Amino acid sequence: KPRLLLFSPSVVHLGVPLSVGVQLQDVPRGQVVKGSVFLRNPSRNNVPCSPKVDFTLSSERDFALLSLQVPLKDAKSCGLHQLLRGPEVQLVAHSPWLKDSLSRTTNIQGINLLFSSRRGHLFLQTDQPIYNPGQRVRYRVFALDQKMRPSTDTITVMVENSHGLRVRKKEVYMPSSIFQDDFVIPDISEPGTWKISARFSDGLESNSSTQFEVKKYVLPNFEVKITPGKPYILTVPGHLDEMQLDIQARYIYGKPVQGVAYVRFGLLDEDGKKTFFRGLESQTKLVNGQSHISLSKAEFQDALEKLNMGITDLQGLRLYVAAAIIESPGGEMEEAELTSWYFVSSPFSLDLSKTKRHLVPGAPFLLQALVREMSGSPASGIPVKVSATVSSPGSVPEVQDIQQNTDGSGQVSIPIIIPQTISELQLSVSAGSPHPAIARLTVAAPPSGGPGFLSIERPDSRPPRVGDTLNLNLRAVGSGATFSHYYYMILSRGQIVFMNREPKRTLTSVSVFVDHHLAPSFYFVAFYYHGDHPVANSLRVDVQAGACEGKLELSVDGAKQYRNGESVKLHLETDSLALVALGALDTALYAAGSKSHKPLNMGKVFEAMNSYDLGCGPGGGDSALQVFQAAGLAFSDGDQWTLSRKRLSC
Amino acid sequence: FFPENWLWRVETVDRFQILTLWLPDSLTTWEIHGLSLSKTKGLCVATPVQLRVFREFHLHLRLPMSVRRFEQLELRPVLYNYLDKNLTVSVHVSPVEGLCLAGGGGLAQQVLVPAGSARPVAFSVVPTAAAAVSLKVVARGSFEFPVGDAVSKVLQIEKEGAIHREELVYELNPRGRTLEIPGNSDPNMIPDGDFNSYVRVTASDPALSPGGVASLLRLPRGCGEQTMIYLAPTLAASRYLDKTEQWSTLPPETKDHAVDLIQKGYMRIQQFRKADGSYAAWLSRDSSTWLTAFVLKVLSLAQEQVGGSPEKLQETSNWLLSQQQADGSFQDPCPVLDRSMQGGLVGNDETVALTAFVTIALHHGLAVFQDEGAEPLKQRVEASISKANSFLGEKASAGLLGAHAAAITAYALSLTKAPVDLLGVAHNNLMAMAQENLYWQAPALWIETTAYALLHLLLHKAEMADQASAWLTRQGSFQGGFRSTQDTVIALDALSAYWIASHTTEERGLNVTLSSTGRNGFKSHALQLNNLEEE
Ligand SMILES: *[C@@H]1O[C@H](CO)[C@@H](O)[C@H](O)[C@H]1NC(C)=O
Ligand SMILES: *[C@@H]1O[C@H](CO)[C@@H](O)[C@H](O)[C@H]1NC(C)=O
Repeated sequence: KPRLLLFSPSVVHLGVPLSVGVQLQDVPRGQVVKGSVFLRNPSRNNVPCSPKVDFTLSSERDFALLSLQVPLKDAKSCGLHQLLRGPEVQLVAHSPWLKDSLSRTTNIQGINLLFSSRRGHLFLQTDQPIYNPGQRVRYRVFALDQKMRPSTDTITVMVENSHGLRVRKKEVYMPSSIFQDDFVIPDISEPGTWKISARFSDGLESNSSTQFEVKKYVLPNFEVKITPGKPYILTVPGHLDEMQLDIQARYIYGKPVQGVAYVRFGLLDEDGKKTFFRGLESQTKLVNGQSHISLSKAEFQDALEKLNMGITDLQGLRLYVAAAIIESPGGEMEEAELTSWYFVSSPFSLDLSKTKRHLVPGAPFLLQALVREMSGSPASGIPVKVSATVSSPGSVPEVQDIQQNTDGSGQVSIPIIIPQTISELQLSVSAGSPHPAIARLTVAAPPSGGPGFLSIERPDSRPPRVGDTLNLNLRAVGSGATFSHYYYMILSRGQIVFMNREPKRTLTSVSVFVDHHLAPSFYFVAFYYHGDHPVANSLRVDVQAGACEGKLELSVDGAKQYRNGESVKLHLETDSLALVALGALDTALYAAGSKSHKPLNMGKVFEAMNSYDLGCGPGGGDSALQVFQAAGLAFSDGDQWTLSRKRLSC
Repeated sequence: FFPENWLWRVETVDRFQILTLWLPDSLTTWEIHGLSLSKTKGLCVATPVQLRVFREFHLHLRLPMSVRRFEQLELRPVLYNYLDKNLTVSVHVSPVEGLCLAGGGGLAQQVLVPAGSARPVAFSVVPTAAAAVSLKVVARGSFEFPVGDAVSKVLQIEKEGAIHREELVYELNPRGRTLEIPGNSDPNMIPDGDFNSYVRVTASDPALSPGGVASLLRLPRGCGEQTMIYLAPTLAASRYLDKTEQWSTLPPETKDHAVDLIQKGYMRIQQFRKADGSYAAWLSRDSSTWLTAFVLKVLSLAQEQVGGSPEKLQETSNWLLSQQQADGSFQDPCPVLDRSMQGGLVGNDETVALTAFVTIALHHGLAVFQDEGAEPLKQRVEASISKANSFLGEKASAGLLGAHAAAITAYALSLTKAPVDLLGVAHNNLMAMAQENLYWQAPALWIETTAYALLHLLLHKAEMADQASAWLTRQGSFQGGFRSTQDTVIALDALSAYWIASHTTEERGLNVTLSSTGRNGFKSHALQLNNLEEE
């Protein structure tokens, strides 16, 4: 019973080549098939909506990756923009061998997809983060395709106003992929946040935005920051920790400052109302730009009882601290805030996102969690204990317990053995010593009576660096020895980047070479056939941030502490011929009152680079169709097909 | 020179270039950030580098951003001394025109600064310039260590008095188009000053389950009369799915299976063509005009997909014209074998109903006619439909007709562009017949009437089409809906037309123009608002 397999990302993008996978199985090995794939829209009489491309592969080479291009000229000739309810397009596979041999109803098989005009990467940058009315604003753009290369398409630059209003728009085509523009802010606009948005002219929803805020200001001479002794405050009954905070005031050129610092306290609720104290106000003299302030438990209890709130009512209240340091003999002053200081009953945070749902019977279930202190870096060396409770329908629920200590990156990998024919699994994760954080979840077993499942295990249990060779092992579960080969695919950014076949042995170790393509997160889906029913499992694998591939280095003539009016010969290094957009920015602007929006770094580049991912969740599913869809892939075997995604995002 | 950001340039890189820059005259820690875009490799951002510039001995100034003219100013140059020895220097502001110095000239002030400390000197200078005046202060040093500094920051003074904002909220409509804004007339206007005016305009912009209708997709089979009961529902379902774009919900290959089946049906009924293309129930049996009109409409509807021959249907239309009588009416030379697929036709009157159906059929046949050639045929069919419309309008004016007849005549006159008076009287009669989403399990006749009425009202949607379309949808949602044949096809067409009417979007443009006769000349502006808000 041969079948044809159609593989394609659930969402296609206009103007970029589309990766489509076609597979053969249960082939008598003595025949060769030939056929073509293309896009067509049913509502416009099935006009060929994309250029034809064929596979014409045989049984000896049953796998073939096809690079199908989707020009926008066909798309606008296709009437795709003329649809009425959702951008829904049909992908089909035409071949006469499907009708004459398999005696199907037609010589064609397809899938339902959703198209979106969003494509490429557009990066925005502003001259300075903080403005005041009456200056000239500079900015520049970068045009980049899906493959992270400069593009020469046409974009439209739009300048938004404070009230969600448009002030200035321009269109320009970039032969150098970089475009510069000037813009003068009106001298009457009220202090508020603005936005610059740019999008490709041919596209519609490919817009990218940056925010620069304008406010009446004068650049300060020194910044003051308040560093609490501990980022969290334990409010468990019986025991209360001491609250102490250090006031540091430094000149913008690094020298210490002297003066007097004035502090007032208060309380912050969820919405943001302020409720200050009386009599807690401390005035101290700075010494070498450092000052330590602490409050005794007794005075804090006196303040709470005077305000009559109650210690037990600090479940989510935020302690408020304000700084009113005055620099003498200058006389000028500025403020600082410590909004991010909560009252919590536990010192640690628990992450349960990476651990997969939809347990698989007969294979060692894996639990993943990330321990991290509140408002801080991930912490190391914290014991974590779990109480696994198997819900066996035919016996008493067994309780299995096991602990492990933090690796160092905050991650935990504690495999737990699960028996067959279970109803569900409930477990409780506790980390902390003392005052542990409790996070409990339950997962139901897949429905019984189906074919044997597939198990994926990762030996190293660590995120590999770029250039390594991660290894995976596969084993079938249940009486399903009928098959002879394993099929596996690698997904990244909603594109089929690698496809291969592996034979069956007692141990089936599959090696994948991670490269710059598989960054920052690549999926991994593998499947086999239990006669006719497809069965599959998937495993999301993260990739370390790594470094660049263009190798930009920027350096100065060391730290000589140069004086004003001097000259510095800057040194810069690149791996390839490139264009560098240097920007020199004063740090005192960061000290100016703002949300301190971080400048452009590798993190945002990776996030937008991965923003095209389709699949959601750690992976793994009950049926083959569900896990295939959850991995952001469209599936159609001729008997079972994937439903269209309900919306662009999960 | 006190900028906030200066190194704003782009250059090429050949793995090595040594650009020498000049430090701006300030005392901060400047951070340089760069981005590289490579055609081969890609985009990388440099690690931030901090280029801390520092002068061991300096003076710092902070001019307030706003200083009202004629009002007292306090100026506080502060001395910073990180040296190791106590300095006794002099501070004096250079005499500049437009400003009254506290000392009124270059008069020096003596102050000693101990090491690692600061010493401010108060100054009281009231501005007297117009817009902006440059000011520089000098801190001249002693013989013991001749160190000095001079800072020159431009001091800008705002205009006289406070600022005022005027708001004129208004609403715009396609009556009351033109409106006039009165000119500025507030008596507190100061004769000299700025006058900035901005315009702020805001756009202020405000089915059936495909599974059931999919079952109607059936292979053609049977004799010359059992074939239509399988092509008409098939064509109707294909049109409904195509025009409501529900093919995506269905399995992808159904549409190709559908076109294969419709091609097979087109071939199957084509083989029963007579010499005159009347398409009788049997080759030996006499032709029926109702069957021929049904064929005409269904093949004309399907002709947009199947590659048929236009001239082979023009002769069918001509033969149909040969069956018109003197008053424009039509009669069947031979009745159908089964009256089940006539449905609403049977009743007190048939000739009015039959003529309405024929008129619907012919108008669907105008589209398939070639634009080149057959001009006499087009003119004669137009004359025929004009005579038929005249007869049907006379019958409608006679009234006392059935609900099915009234609805189908209303639709026929509406689609044929009948004279306005006849359209009005037919519409009035149909509205009078309308019964109260309750309108008209329902039999075949009632859904016939509702579908035809919905087509008329669509060709005539204001609180009415949706309310009866909901009734038609609820009736069709019943399992195995549209039991008969022609009710199926017209109801599917009705839902398709209603659904396209419901979901349709316009440009929603609100272009406005502003023009005035200033003393400096005449100006005009245009503000597109097709798709946001503009100022
Ligand atoms: C494009 O702009 C719209 C404005 O409503 C915004 O919602 C959307 O997130 C933007 N798209 C991006 C940033 O990709
Ligand atoms: C500066 O003045 C203080 C006043 O007590 C004196 O002790 C110190 O020695 C002086 N320093 C120099 C370098 O003259």
